[PDB]
Amino acid sequence: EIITLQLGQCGNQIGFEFWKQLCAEHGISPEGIVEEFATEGTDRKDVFFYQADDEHYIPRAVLLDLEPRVIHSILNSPYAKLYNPENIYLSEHNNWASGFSQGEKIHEDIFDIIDREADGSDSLEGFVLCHSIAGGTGSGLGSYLLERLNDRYPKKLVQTYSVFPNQDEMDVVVQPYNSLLTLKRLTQNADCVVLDNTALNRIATDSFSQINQLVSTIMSASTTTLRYPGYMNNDLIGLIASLIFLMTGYTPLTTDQSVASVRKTTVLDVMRRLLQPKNVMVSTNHCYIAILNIIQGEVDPTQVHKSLQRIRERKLANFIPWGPIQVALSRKSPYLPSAHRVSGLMMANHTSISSLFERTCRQYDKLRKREAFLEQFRKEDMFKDNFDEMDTSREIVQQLIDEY
Amino acid sequence: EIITLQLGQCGNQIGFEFWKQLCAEHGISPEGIVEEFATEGTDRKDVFFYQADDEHYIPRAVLLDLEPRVIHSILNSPYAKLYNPENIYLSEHNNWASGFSQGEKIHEDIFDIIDREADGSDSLEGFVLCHSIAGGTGSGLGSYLLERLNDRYPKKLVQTYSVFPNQDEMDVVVQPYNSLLTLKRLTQNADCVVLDNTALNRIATDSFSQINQLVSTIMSASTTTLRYPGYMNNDLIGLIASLIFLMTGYTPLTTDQSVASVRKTTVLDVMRRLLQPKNVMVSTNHCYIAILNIIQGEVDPTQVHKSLQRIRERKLANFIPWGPIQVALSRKSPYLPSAHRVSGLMMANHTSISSLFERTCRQYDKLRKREAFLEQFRKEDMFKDNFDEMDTSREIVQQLIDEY
Amino acid sequence: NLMQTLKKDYRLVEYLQAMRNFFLDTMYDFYTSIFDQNVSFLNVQLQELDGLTLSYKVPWPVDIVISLECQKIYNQVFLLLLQIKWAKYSLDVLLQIHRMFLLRVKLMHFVNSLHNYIMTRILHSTGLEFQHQVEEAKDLDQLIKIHYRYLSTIHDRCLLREKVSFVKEAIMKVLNLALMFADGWSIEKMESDFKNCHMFLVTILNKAFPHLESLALS
Repeated sequence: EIITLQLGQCGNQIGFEFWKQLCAEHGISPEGIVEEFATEGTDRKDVFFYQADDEHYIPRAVLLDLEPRVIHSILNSPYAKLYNPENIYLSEHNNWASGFSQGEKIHEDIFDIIDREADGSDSLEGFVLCHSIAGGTGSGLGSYLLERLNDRYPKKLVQTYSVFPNQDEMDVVVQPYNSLLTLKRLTQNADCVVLDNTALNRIATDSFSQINQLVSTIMSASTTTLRYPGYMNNDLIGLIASLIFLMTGYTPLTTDQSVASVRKTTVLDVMRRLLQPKNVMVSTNHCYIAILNIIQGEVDPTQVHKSLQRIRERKLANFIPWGPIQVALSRKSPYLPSAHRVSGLMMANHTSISSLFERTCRQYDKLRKREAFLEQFRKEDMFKDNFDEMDTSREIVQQLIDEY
Repeated sequence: EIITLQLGQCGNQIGFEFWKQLCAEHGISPEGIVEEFATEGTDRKDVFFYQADDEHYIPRAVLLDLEPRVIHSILNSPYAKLYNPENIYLSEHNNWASGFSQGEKIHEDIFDIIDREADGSDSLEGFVLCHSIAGGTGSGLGSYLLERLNDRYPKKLVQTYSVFPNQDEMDVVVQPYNSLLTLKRLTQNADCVVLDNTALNRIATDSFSQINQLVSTIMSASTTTLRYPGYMNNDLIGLIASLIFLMTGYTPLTTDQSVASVRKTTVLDVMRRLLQPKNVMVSTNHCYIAILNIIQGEVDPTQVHKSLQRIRERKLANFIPWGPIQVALSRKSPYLPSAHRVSGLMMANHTSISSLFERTCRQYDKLRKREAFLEQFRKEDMFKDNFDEMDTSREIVQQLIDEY
Repeated sequence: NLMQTLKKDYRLVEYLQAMRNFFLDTMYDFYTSIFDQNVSFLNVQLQELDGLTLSYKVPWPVDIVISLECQKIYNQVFLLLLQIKWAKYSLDVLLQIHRMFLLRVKLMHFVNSLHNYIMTRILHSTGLEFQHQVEEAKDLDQLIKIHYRYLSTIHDRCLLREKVSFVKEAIMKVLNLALMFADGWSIEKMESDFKNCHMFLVTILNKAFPHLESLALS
């Protein structure tokens, strides 16, 4: 089992479309009813859903937000009735310090909800977090929740889908501070999926609805095998151990109109495609640390071995000199059309990601020398006296970059 | 297996009608479907096509062009859906230097496409190139691709169907430069089929649609035996070794209206007809270097031996004094009507082809003495400083003529 | 006629499919409880270092197929499989200071690669072929042979019958590194052993009979 903590407008939407994808996959009706064709289903549902006496299924989700508008719109959707009104929380009434201050203020009810959800699962495995690191809501609230959660639950995993601000595009003027602080908290508490609007929209090209549909696709494909038990990799901890910051790529990212080219898609061509920098959805002979490829559809392990052999000989990849990939196979949901003969998802750890922080650090250093937009931060208690928090966070990020 | 690289308007069309001929021969539907009568076919299809999970077959073709109009028209044809939209490439936005500069600029995506296509074949044998040497697009782009391909793939054949500019007709005012440079690159990198509009249209007489239909006929008849496995000559390398610049001729170049004269066509009369300069589709006791005759239809090797004996005695041909032909037999496709009892195609290497370059050299020398139309070339980086490239190319062509 | 009335009506084939399913999901929760003993404690857990003999109940119409000496072989592969799930999960549940992590990936890989070999390449290759074979059963006897030609071959590919003290013990002794390193949570004296036994493993398996090369890459 698992819980999802989605914050800010970004996280709220991310959750909306993630649950849309999930209910589509598992044959869950918008109202929580189960379709007749899926009555005898074999798919495991406990992982993301828990059924109710009324036979309906409820997501293990909690909605958090500093503002009402987004969730109010969500509850006007056809999927509104599905969620649990008890879990959803809205502030009665764009800065990280303010977000963390509110988090300190509203500890009690949030952790009440979290405890209630936790006690309903026998074998909870970890946590899932969806949020954006730039905006005031996501950054600060996620920081506070991560801190108090790692404190509260020292034996549960914490996984996040953190969305990083666009850089080529000059959105949050105060983004460097929030990003740097959120990164501090991620290193200091997060167990383990980086995301950026820049490269994501780049691949989308070459509305937020479609972008986050792709993101939800990534999340669902990541959790597929856990959802669909097989032989190997039957747990999230198995995933994490096989890799341990990450980046992702998915081959069949094709529009509903781009099915006309039914290209004979082997496993070799897919696994190859997952390697190119173009497909890496995120934007010094930098090299890899780990690679995992989850493959959906018919697959012959002989083909997998041949592809691995050929790629190894062709040396299209580079590895650490000081240490000695993985190809897991799953089964598609029996419901969604198998427009793709075989499909592939890749999650990897690669040193080049360091550059991200070097940019943000460069951004942050490009402001701290002139004290820009610190007036609001001084208002909050945390930065009321000084900003030693900022210095510690910057040095922590520098240490991480040095370690990479 | 094999790949086709067609450039410029000439190459784009050439490819269109070549694939039209191929799909006609192999019973491939315009949409890529296979006809019912051809379900149990014995013809080998991997050579030029690869099938898809949807049962449709996709050509191993890539479309390149500096301009959109031609390919846009192609995609409005009934054959549009057949091609692979992924492989097709169009420049988002008439000189060789500009073409090579763009080739330097768009290396990455082109070679991405080429690698993707290559990795889908187990036993790729060589490359096929179709282009015109006069126009800016074909000349420069083919030059760049040949250079970077011979660099990238040092163990694959490179075959071209190069179209030469008309000379009796005064089309590209700057043709001498492009032709000379393309010839430099062909000698310096090309493994192995000269083509000219002048003699081609001469034989056609005595629109581009019909001319290139004839050209595609030549190409298909050249590749027949490879397409249709037999006993001998079961590989392109076998072809090349048996000969090694070339010229071609085809006997049954008859209109759809000229079938009324069903002339009793032996093998002897055909193979004889392939020898005359009239049938050589291209325009010092110059002599031959090599001759190959591929014969389609019923054939008795006794007849072949008798024809060879008689022609040898009649000494209608001349050979090199310093060195010691070949007649291969194939089978017609079981589908197209056998309006011809027996048909013949000839590919030969003959010293007289030297004259071509002597003309172009004479053309080029007729301009370099007065610096005509060099203003545009100086614009590009390659000819920004000097034109030593031109001098080296001219001397290389002179060396080739001396060698002949 | 006999095979016809044996698909249902004392469905011997249906019972056989369940057999190789309740071991070789469900059995994930079962073993995880054993990680954190008593002989009755396990039963309620099941109904929910090398022991745990497992058995089953077979009706007379299928007793002749799944014999008594057939239970032990099915039990043999189950015991060894768990030790792999053990080491794989023990090094997975957790999450010169950081130098230990380099000993993790250098090891969490190796046990993971082996597990990918036994289950997928063997316990699923012959399994996919076996089902395609039993569905064409046309005899009382040959159904035993096609079945007996499934264990005595899966006990050979999974190296457990012979060459144990020559090859199998190597994988066994390095499995003790998965136990020792798990508890501690001397460090330099581990890689001197690890780089030796792992090289001892490849420099011994290098004799490759031919199917061993599918893992010999690492």
